[PDB]
Amino acid sequence: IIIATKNGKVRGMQLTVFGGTVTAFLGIPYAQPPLGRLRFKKPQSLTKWSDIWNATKYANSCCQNIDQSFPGFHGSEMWNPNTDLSEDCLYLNVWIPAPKPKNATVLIWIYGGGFQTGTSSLHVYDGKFLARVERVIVVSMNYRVGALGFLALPGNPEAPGNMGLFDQQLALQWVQKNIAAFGGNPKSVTLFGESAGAASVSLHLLSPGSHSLFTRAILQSGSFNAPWAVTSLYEARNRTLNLAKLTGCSRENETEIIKCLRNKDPQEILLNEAFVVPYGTPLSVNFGPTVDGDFLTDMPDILLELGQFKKTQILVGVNKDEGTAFLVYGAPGFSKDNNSIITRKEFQEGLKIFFPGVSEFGKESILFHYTDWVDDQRPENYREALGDVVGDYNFICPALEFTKKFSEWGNNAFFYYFEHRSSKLPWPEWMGVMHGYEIEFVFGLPLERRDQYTKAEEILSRSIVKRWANFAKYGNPQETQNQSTSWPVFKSTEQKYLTLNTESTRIMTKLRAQQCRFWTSFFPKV
Ligand SMILES: *[C@@H]1O[C@H](CO[C@@H]2O[C@@H](C)[C@@H](O)[C@@H](O)[C@@H]2O)[C@@H](O[C@@H]2O[C@H](CO)[C@@H](O)[C@H](O)[C@H]2NC(C)=O)[C@H](O)[C@H]1NC(C)=O
Ligand SMILES: *[C@@H]1O[C@H](CO[C@@H]2O[C@@H](C)[C@@H](O)[C@@H](O)[C@@H]2O)[C@@H](O[C@@H]2O[C@H](CO)[C@@H](O)[C@H](O)[C@H]2NC(C)=O)[C@H](O)[C@H]1NC(C)=O
Ligand SMILES: *[C@@H]1O[C@H](CO[C@@H]2O[C@@H](C)[C@@H](O)[C@@H](O)[C@@H]2O)[C@@H](O[C@@H]2O[C@H](CO)[C@@H](O)[C@H](O)[C@H]2NC(C)=O)[C@H](O)[C@H]1NC(C)=O
Ligand SMILES: C#CCN1CC[C@@H](CN(CCOC)C(=O)c2ccc3ccccc3c2)C1
Ligand SMILES: *[C@@H]1O[C@H](CO[C@@H]2O[C@@H](C)[C@@H](O)[C@@H](O)[C@@H]2O)[C@@H](O)[C@H](O)[C@H]1NC(C)=O
Ligand SMILES: *[C@@H]1O[C@H](CO)[C@@H](O)[C@H](O)[C@H]1NC(C)=O
Ligand SMILES: *[C@@H]1O[C@H](CO)[C@@H](O)[C@H](O)[C@H]1NC(C)=O
Ligand SMILES: [Cl-]
Repeated sequence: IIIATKNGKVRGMQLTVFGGTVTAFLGIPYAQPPLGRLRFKKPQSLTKWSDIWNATKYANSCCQNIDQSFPGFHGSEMWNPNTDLSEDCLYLNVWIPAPKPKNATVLIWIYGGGFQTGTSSLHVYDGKFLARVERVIVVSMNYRVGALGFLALPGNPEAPGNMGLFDQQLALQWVQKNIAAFGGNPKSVTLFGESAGAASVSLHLLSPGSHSLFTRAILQSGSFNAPWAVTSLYEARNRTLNLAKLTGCSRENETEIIKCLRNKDPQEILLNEAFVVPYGTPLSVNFGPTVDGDFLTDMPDILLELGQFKKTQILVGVNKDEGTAFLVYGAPGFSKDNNSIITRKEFQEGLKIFFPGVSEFGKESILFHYTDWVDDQRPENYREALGDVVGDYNFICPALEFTKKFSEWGNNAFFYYFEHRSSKLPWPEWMGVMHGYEIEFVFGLPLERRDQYTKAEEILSRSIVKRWANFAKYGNPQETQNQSTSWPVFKSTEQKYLTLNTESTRIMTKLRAQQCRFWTSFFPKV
């Protein structure tokens, strides 16, 4: 099966899915390899080819440091790249239903990874089930991460910042110019992403250069107003200079610094990335989105507050235990191999790990609002409090605040609270419904009966897949046929949200109200 794209023909491959067929084009290039003098620059247009490009395997993932904290453990290594790392990584993937659709809605996945890691080839991002089950086209792309994607000298085109966001954007541009050749409808494109991918999706809502490249947006556990999502001008400068010094590229002409960094092997850049910050945390984003004056014209909190974003529908949600995954990457007393009962003193120590630059008073204020218990004799009180601190501050409260502020400008928004813990979750039970572990349900992995998911999980994934496809196609994430709970729009007044679980799917109001008032109204002052 051959498709003629604007830059040349590509050959895909047939996939057997659920007694049917999906056509996969894995690894289509969408930009000139950003090598040599193109390292740190915006992605350049692709020179046409006349051959038949073989898009029959995932391409290189972008250079990145690997999570080595739990070698051999599926819970962590399932997020590590599964193809060769290379600077030659600007490729995308296309899953089209078979028989070829005539005008299918397109879903474009943007992976997360703290803007430092990630790849579109992960097993949990496999789009073949969505193409099979919902007859949508699924697209995903690799975009540059870390310093190679987000090194910033604002205004300098040799390293302007936000290159990995421009990679994503050039990929959306490719879909606009090419997806009709695949049976896709360029006028019906939904972006969806998780974590940094969701923060990226929300930044495309703000970026005028992306306005015309998609229709709607889904944001899973992330948004640009999360405290880790946007690097300020002061930090980005200090971090660029610190990388220069660590590598021996300190110059006075900033363009000469970039030339010097261009001769460094990718590995040398990657090993010094960790140390450009004096006090890191498990949530550090050393090199991420910045206000560059190109992709992002102003501080995005101002743009959100003042209604300067694409007017469209959004689907936003978070997981019940967003915070716990980060606790075993540094908080004292925590371990994935025991139940991590921690003491008051260990809790206080954990706050220093997660809020290193925060004053004594600020850390006391966190402790005060999170450690007023009903039964102060529950041994896991402090363990659960620290997970909630990290999850509320980094994910849940920013997602709610984004959704309130976005919906105040007239658009339908839908908010979900995902609270099913996967029966196949390799992490221990105390970590709960972890960050990232809704993704496999969104992509329909539990629809594969040959896997070890329960029947309740197949049904839950089936409903979520239908709701996501209905949102993409029609702007309304309902399941209209199986007597499902109707999903009400989220309004800034009543703030209704839908819970997603195997048992009872419920309409609730004002998620984490007391906690988010602390983080959203108080904590920014300290
Ligand atoms: C494919 O369908 C589009 C319409 O898509 C719908 O409308 C969009 C605005 C958006 O809401 C999507 O989610 C919907 O699915 C057809 O678009 C028409 O195209 C012609 C020619 O370009 C144009 O004159 C009309 O104005 C378009 N109608 C619109 C914009 O509403 C398009 O023709 C279909 N293409 C194929 C090949 O089937
Ligand atoms: C801005 O950067 C300076 C320099 O960072 C140091 O050098 C880098 C190459 C890298 O190795 C970092 O880990 C180093 O810390 C920071 O100043 C340092 O701050 C720490 C702790 O605050 C202190 O112990 C060091 O002695 C400082 N070194 C110097 C030369 O001042 C500074 O903190 C950074 N600013 C911010 C806001 O983070
Ligand atoms: C849970 O485990 C942590 C981490 O300890 C490591 O992993 C364990 C599963 C086990 O294999 C240990 O050998 C490892 O050290 C425990 O925290 C440690 O506690 C010891 C007590 O001797 C202390 O000296 C260390 O500093 C701690 N390690 C840290 C803070 O990283 C914790 O006590 C265990 N909790 C429970 C309830 O079993
Ligand atoms: C460092 C570190 C360890 N973490 C702990 C948990 C785990 C989170 N995963 C894995 C992918 O699950 C979606 C990330 O990729 C990741 C890494 C850093 C982030 C920084 C800010 C916001 C989100 C982040 C997400 C990796
Ligand atoms: C690109 O692929 C071409 C065809 O691939 C081969 O033939 C098809 C029908 C399948 O059987 C497939 O698995 C086979 O590999 C090759 O002829 C051609 O050389 C390839 N181009 C390369 C490798 O640069
Ligand atoms: C820095 O170097 C560049 C490239 O060689 C040059 O164009 C630019 O003018 C230089 N700037 C200064 C201040 O010397
Ligand atoms: C609705 O229920 C039937 C079983 O009665 C099932 O086959 C079908 O796929 C369900 N659809 C969705 C979208 O959940
Ligand atoms: Cl308060």
